[PDB]
Amino acid sequence: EIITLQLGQCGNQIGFEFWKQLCAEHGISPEGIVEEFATEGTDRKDVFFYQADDEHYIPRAVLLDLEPRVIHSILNSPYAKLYNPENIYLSEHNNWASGFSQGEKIHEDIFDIIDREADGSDSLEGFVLCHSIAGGTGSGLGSYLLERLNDRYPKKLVQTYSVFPNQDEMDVVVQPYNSLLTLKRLTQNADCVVLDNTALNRIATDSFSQINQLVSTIMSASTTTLRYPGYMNNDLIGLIASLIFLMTGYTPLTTDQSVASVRKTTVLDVMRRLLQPKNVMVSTNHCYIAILNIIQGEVDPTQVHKSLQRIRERKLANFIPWGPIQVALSRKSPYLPSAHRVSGLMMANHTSISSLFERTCRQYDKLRKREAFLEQFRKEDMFKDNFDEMDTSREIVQQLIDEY
Amino acid sequence: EIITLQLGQCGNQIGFEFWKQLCAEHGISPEGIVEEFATEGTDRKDVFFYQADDEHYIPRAVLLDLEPRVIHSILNSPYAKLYNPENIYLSEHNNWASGFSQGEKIHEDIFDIIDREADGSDSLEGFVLCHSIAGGTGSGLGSYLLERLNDRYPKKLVQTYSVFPNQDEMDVVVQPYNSLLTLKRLTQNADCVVLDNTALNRIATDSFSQINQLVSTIMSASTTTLRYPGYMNNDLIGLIASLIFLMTGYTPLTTDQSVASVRKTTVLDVMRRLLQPKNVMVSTNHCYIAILNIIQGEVDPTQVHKSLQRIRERKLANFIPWGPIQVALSRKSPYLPSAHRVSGLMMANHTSISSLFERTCRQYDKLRKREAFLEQFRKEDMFKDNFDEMDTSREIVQQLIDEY
Amino acid sequence: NLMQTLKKDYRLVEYLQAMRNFFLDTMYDFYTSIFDQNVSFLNVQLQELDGLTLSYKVPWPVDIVISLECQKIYNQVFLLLLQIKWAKYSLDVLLQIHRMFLLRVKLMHFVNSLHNYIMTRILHSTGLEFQHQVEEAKDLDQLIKIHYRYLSTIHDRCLLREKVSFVKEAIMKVLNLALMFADGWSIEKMESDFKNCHMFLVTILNKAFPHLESLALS
Repeated sequence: EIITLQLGQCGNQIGFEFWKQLCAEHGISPEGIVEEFATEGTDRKDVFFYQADDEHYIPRAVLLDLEPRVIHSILNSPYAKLYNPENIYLSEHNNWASGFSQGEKIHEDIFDIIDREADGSDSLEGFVLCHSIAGGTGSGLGSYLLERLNDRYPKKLVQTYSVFPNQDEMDVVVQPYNSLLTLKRLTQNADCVVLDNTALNRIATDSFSQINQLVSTIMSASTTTLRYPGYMNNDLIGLIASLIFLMTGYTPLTTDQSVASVRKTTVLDVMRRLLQPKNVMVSTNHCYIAILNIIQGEVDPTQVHKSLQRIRERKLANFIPWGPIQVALSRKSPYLPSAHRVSGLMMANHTSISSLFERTCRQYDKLRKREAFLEQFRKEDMFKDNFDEMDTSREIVQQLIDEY
Repeated sequence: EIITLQLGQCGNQIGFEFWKQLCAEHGISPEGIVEEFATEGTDRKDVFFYQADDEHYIPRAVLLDLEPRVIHSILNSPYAKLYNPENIYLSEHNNWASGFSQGEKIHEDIFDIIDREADGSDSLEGFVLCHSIAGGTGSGLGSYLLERLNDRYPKKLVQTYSVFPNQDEMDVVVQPYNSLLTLKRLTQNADCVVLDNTALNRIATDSFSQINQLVSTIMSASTTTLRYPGYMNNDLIGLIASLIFLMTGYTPLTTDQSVASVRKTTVLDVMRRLLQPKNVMVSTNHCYIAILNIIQGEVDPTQVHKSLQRIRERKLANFIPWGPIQVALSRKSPYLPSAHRVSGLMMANHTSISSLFERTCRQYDKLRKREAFLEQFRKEDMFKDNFDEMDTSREIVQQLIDEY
Repeated sequence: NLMQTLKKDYRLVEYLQAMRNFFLDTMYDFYTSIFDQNVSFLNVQLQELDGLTLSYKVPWPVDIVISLECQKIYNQVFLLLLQIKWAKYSLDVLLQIHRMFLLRVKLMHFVNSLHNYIMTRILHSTGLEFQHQVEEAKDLDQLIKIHYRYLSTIHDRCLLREKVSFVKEAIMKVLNLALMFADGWSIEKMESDFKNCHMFLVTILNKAFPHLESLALS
């Protein structure tokens, strides 16, 4: 089992479309009813859903937000009735310090909800977090929740889908501070999926609805095998151990109109495609640390071995000199059309990601020398006296970059 | 297996009608479907096509062009859906230097496409190139691709169907430069089929649609035996070794209206007809270097031996004094009507082809003495400083003529 | 006629499919409880270092197929499989200071690669072929042979019958590194052993009979 903590407008939407994808996959009706064709289903549902006496299924989700508008719109959707009104929380009434201050203020009810959800699962495995690191809501609230959660639950995993601000595009003027602080908290508490609007929209090209549909696709494909038990990799901890910051790529990212080219898609061509920098959805002979490829559809392990052999000989990849990939196979949901003969998802750890922080650090250093937009931060208690928090966070990020 | 690289308007069309001929021969539907009568076919299809999970077959073709109009028209044809939209490439936005500069600029995506296509074949044998040497697009782009391909793939054949500019007709005012440079690159990198509009249209007489239909006929008849496995000559390398610049001729170049004269066509009369300069589709006791005759239809090797004996005695041909032909037999496709009892195609290497370059050299020398139309070339980086490239190319062509 | 009335009506084939399913999901929760003993404690857990003999109940119409000496072989592969799930999960549940992590990936890989070999390449290759074979059963006897030609071959590919003290013990002794390193949570004296036994493993398996090369890459 698992819980999802989605914050800010970004996280709220991310959750909306993630649950849309999930209910589509598992044959869950918008109202929580189960379709007749899926009555005898074999798919495991406990992982993301828990059924109710009324036979309906409820997501293990909690909605958090500093503002009402987004969730109010969500509850006007056809999927509104599905969620649990008890879990959803809205502030009665764009800065990280303010977000963390509110988090300190509203500890009690949030952790009440979290405890209630936790006690309903026998074998909870970890946590899932969806949020954006730039905006005031996501950054600060996620920081506070991560801190108090790692404190509260020292034996549960914490996984996040953190969305990083666009850089080529000059959105949050105060983004460097929030990003740097959120990164501090991620290193200091997060167990383990980086995301950026820049490269994501780049691949989308070459509305937020479609972008986050792709993101939800990534999340669902990541959790597929856990959802669909097989032989190997039957747990999230198995995933994490096989890799341990990450980046992702998915081959069949094709529009509903781009099915006309039914290209004979082997496993070799897919696994190859997952390697190119173009497909890496995120934007010094930098090299890899780990690679995992989850493959959906018919697959012959002989083909997998041949592809691995050929790629190894062709040396299209580079590895650490000081240490000695993985190809897991799953089964598609029996419901969604198998427009793709075989499909592939890749999650990897690669040193080049360091550059991200070097940019943000460069951004942050490009402001701290002139004290820009610190007036609001001084208002909050945390930065009321000084900003030693900022210095510690910057040095922590520098240490991480040095370690990479 | 094999790949086709067609450039410029000439190459784009050439490819269109070549694939039209191929799909006609192999019973491939315009949409890529296979006809019912051809379900149990014995013809080998991997050579030029690869099938898809949807049962449709996709050509191993890539479309390149500096301009959109031609390919846009192609995609409005009934054959549009057949091609692979992924492989097709169009420049988002008439000189060789500009073409090579763009080739330097768009290396990455082109070679991405080429690698993707290559990795889908187990036993790729060589490359096929179709282009015109006069126009800016074909000349420069083919030059760049040949250079970077011979660099990238040092163990694959490179075959071209190069179209030469008309000379009796005064089309590209700057043709001498492009032709000379393309010839430099062909000698310096090309493994192995000269083509000219002048003699081609001469034989056609005595629109581009019909001319290139004839050209595609030549190409298909050249590749027949490879397409249709037999006993001998079961590989392109076998072809090349048996000969090694070339010229071609085809006997049954008859209109759809000229079938009324069903002339009793032996093998002897055909193979004889392939020898005359009239049938050589291209325009010092110059002599031959090599001759190959591929014969389609019923054939008795006794007849072949008798024809060879008689022609040898009649000494209608001349050979090199310093060195010691070949007649291969194939089978017609079981589908197209056998309006011809027996048909013949000839590919030969003959010293007289030297004259071509002597003309172009004479053309080029007729301009370099007065610096005509060099203003545009100086614009590009390659000819920004000097034109030593031109001098080296001219001397290389002179060396080739001396060698002949 | 006999095979016809044996698909249902004392469905011997249906019972056989369940057999190789309740071991070789469900059995994930079962073993995880054993990680954190008593002989009755396990039963309620099941109904929910090398022991745990497992058995089953077979009706007379299928007793002749799944014999008594057939239970032990099915039990043999189950015991060894768990030790792999053990080491794989023990090094997975957790999450010169950081130098230990380099000993993790250098090891969490190796046990993971082996597990990918036994289950997928063997316990699923012959399994996919076996089902395609039993569905064409046309005899009382040959159904035993096609079945007996499934264990005595899966006990050979999974190296457990012979060459144990020559090859199998190597994988066994390095499995003790998965136990020792798990508890501690001397460090330099581990890689001197690890780089030796792992090289001892490849420099011994290098004799490759031919199917061993599918893992010999690492």
